[PDB]
Amino acid sequence: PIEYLLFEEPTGYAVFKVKLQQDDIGSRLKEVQEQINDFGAFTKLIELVSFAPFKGAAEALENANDISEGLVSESLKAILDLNLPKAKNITLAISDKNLGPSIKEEFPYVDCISNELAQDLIRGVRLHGEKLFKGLQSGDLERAQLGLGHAYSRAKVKFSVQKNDNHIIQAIALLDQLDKDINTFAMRVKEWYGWHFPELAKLVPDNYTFAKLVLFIKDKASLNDDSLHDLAALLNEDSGIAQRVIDNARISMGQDISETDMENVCVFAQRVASLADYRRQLYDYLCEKMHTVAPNLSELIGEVIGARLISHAGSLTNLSKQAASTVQILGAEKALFRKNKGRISRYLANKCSMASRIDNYSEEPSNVFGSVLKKQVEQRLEFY
Amino acid sequence: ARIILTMGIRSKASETDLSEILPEEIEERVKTAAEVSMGTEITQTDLDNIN
Amino acid sequence: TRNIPQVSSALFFQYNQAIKPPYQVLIDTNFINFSIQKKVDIVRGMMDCLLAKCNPLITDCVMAELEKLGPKYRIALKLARDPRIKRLSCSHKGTYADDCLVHRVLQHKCYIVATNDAGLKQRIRKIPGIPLMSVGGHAYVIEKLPDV
Amino acid sequence: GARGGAKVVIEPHRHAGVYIARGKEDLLVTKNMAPGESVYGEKRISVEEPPTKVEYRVWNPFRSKLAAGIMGGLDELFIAPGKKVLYLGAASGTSVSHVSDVVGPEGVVYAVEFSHRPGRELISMAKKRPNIIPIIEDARHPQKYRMLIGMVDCVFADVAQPDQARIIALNSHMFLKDQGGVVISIKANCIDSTVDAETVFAREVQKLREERIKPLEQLTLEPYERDHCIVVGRYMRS
Amino acid sequence: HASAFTRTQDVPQTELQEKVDQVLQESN
Amino acid sequence: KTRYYLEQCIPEMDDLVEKGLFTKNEVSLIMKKRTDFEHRLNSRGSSINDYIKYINYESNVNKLRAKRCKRILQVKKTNSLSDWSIQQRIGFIYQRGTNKFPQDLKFW
Amino acid sequence: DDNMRREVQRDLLLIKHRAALDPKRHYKKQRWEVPERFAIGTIIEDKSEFYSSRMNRKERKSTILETLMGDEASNKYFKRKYNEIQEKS
Amino acid sequence: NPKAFPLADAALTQQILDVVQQAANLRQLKKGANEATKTLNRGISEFIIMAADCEPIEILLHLPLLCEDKNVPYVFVPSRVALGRACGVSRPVIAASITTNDASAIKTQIYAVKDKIETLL
RNA sequence: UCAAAGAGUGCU
RNA sequence: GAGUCCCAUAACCUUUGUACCCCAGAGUGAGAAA
Repeated sequence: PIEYLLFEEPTGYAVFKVKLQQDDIGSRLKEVQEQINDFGAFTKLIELVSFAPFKGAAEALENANDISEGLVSESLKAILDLNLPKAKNITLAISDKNLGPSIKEEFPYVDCISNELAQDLIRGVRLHGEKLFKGLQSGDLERAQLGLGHAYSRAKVKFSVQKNDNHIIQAIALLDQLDKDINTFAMRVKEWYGWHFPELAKLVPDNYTFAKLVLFIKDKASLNDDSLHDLAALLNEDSGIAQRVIDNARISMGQDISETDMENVCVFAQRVASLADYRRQLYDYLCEKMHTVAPNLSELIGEVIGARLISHAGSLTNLSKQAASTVQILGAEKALFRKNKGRISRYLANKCSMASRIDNYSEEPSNVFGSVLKKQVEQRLEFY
Repeated sequence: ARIILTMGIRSKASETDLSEILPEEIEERVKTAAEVSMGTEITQTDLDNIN
Repeated sequence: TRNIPQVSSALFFQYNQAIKPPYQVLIDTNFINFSIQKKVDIVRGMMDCLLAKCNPLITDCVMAELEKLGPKYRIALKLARDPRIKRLSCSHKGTYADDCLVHRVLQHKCYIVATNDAGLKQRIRKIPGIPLMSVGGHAYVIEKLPDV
Repeated sequence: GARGGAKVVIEPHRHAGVYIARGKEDLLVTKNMAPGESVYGEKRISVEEPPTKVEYRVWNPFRSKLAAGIMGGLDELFIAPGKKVLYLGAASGTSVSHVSDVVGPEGVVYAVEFSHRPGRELISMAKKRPNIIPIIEDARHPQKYRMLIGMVDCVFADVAQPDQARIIALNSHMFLKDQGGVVISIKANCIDSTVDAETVFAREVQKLREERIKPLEQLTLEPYERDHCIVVGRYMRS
Repeated sequence: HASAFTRTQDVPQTELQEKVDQVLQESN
Repeated sequence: KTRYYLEQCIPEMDDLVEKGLFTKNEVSLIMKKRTDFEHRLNSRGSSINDYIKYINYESNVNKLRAKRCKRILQVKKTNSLSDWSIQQRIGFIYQRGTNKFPQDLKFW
Repeated sequence: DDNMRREVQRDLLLIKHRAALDPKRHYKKQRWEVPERFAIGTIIEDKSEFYSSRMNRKERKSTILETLMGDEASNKYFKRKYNEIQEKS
Repeated sequence: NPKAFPLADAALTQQILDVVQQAANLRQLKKGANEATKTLNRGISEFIIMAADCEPIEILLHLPLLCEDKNVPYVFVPSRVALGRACGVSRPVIAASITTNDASAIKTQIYAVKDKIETLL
């Protein structure tokens, strides 16, 4: 007695019409069962009549929640009414018995079916998938399922990008990488410009300062009193380098390099300057993000130290689950927490293993417990 | 990187034009991928430093 | 790929430490017949013989075989259908109940066998850790059951 | 034993997608979809192949009952490269990542879980594996997440409940293929502690017969686990 | 058979239908 | 079921010959093109263009029958199956192509 | 690769003869043949296992074989038996 | 809904506290969140008992992760001070673990409480 | 290549 | 005549300099103070 079938896809809602009713007497015999697997036989049973794709991602999750609770969405109410005749009562097949009462309330003229005969058809509609759509644009179901899976799954947990903690791990890995490259490129700037004016490389040991001073002092021949004041403004004249660089620049052994050679050092030094500036920026981002994610750990020990501890465990969840002893050795290779000295380290390690928990398993962690946790570490400090 | 500069968030992918970066057949793939993508939304603080 | 079936973890050398009260017994067709000959009703015969609650179990082959016996053995068929007798489903082509039973006791070491057929008692005896039930004299007899 | 500096000798297993690492010790080993990291702190091999650096992950039979089944010598496994797999009871990626390693990028693993608290780690692990999809939902009600699952060659059940046979049944009818695979892990203590270990396993083999699974083999997981076995079956709807 | 040309609901299912219906009732 | 479609074309073919609009050889040529199309339509790899190539064909045949009706019979409409046979077929071509290919909004 | 290195060949021999490597360790009887497709690998420990399952960099070598030499206990075990085997021979 | 879930009622709390004292006398009790954590790591525990009134409760939700990942049943009791009195120890106790020993004299009554815990979950 | 014979896949 | 296709654009060892570590490590698990 089945005429219409409601199927529901990640790309949309699909309604089917049942041309022929399979032998309900012989449902369990093999030959009718093989027809379900066979596409040629199944196409003779039903044929697609409606497909209404969801408008986009947001609407799909809203329906995915409604269908999970056996509710009729506005989109669902749209496709049925356009299709089911008003009519004694039109018979509809639905996979869910719980959805049945909801459909009946909206449409008094439809009687729902969820018996094994309906389940047999629903299985075969699903078995062929996009083949039954006769080429109607259904996207790709396997991909669409996977997207709604993260979307439908994550919704019930109330996970947040606030809970997300790997940004610290990327920031630390990027930060140390920046430092090595800032240093590595910077030694070159001393070599490239060292040929032209080697004495200056000794005068300004600070590599970041040296790159800036090379940028203005490109040619050591160019030396003016106003230029001396300009380079004097850089850093301070307390070290006296401003007078030394002039005096050294008047009289030096450095062999002049070409204009193209001088074009590279300032540009390549400019590259070093940008990375140092970005490393400063990324460092501040790392500082701010921990206070949001791990206020207790960041307050207890510090931002940079706390992040390095999290990266060692592989995640904030990993850090929390470890026992107190393991956390102590998790930072015992770079001395993060560092006979009486060891007692403070283990004591602080136990507290660090603690504040890691309050950050990880709280939806909006606060710093109230981190502060009272740190003073307890502080008090212990003066006793020993 | 140029894609990340032209578009910051996948919502921008639907309307943002990637012609100068990508050919015609490639640029439509990222647009279709964007709406069907699997990833989560990111904050502007996250967007700023990635840019 | 070569297959060497494991020896059951319920077997200590040749002593089966898993079969404990209440027991489960598989009934062979002859056992119902010989039970009727001795006027020994089915469930108490294990109760008094084994001093434990017993859960009789019959296979589709045994149910099939009792049916093909004919009108001469109606009461044997009925008695297999007493409610306290549960039924064991089978997923193999043959209706030969002897081969069905040996597989199950080979397969699984939680059953007692109830039979008096000669070909069967020798085969099951070779299987370790399998108690054997038979009807002889005036009541049933249990051979390979340490708890008795 | 397997100490950091030593070298090992990695070869395929009888089953596709599974490898053995020889040496002074033999390790059940499989490759990494996300090289350079471990999901549950498991140990990993590195192989230099033309040169690209391919990585492998060790299977611990004690932690993963499926790995214990391999050590026990399961005859046939439906989990294989290029097969859809629907794994129930997804506490975390301790075994799902391993089941993933078998199927490959072409296949997917449909991981099902009930409780939220493990799901967060399962979702996080799923990000590193683009083929793993977490369906954190009650497996007792497959209809809630019928929205999420395309069809599956084999269903694996890690669910430890007394009514697991019903959970496996309802999922199998909806999603499993005719002649499809079913693998179930049984803990007799969870189902019925009153009766011996063995008899529970006899009863469990029964249900699979009424809801139309023809079961194929069982394997007790000694010495890796007590009171356990892995029953494998084929779903004969006919 | 259900047809888009003729309404089969017999009541305003959307919020637009009631709004237009009120004007139709109010008009004449 | 290729022959089934061809057989429904026989009565109008007979009507065309009976009225004198088309000679037997001319009628034979028309059937040959109809037969070739019908095999194309019922086969694998059939595309919506095959419906469009067929649908245009009897449309031309419709025009020629109308012209030959005035040129030979000198009648606007001869009361026989030939008048509405082609038009009924044209709708009968369309519905299969639409059912076979509901995607093509152009063919709708 | 064809014309494989002597080092890889020797490592394969060690596993085929791994039964005799240690006195207190025994194996299941197995006829081991060289696999048709194969790679050599190194076994990376975790950070938390620094003390438990990690030897020093100096003990980490290129081959399975030459580490077996660095184990003094293995060498003395090999030395004593060869003498017994030659004496009976 | 609460992070403190499931919470044993008045009765079930009593039999659980009966376990902890009797286990304590038999040296089968590891008490505290930290030594509860390792017992899960070694897989040597029947079940882990925790206090729902801990200040904050947060400091013990690392344990259920390990338990449910390891398929170890667990329960919360309303009072930590009552739990500590059961541990045989002069201070409040927030978590406790009963260790796996089939050679224990109190096997049956532990497995008795085991079954009720599994039903509660 | 043809030439004769098998065994799977797609699809009406 | 004769291997790019096992990074000589490299691996490993030695020496030197810089910064940390010598508490146990799946660390232990009820005393400490008087």
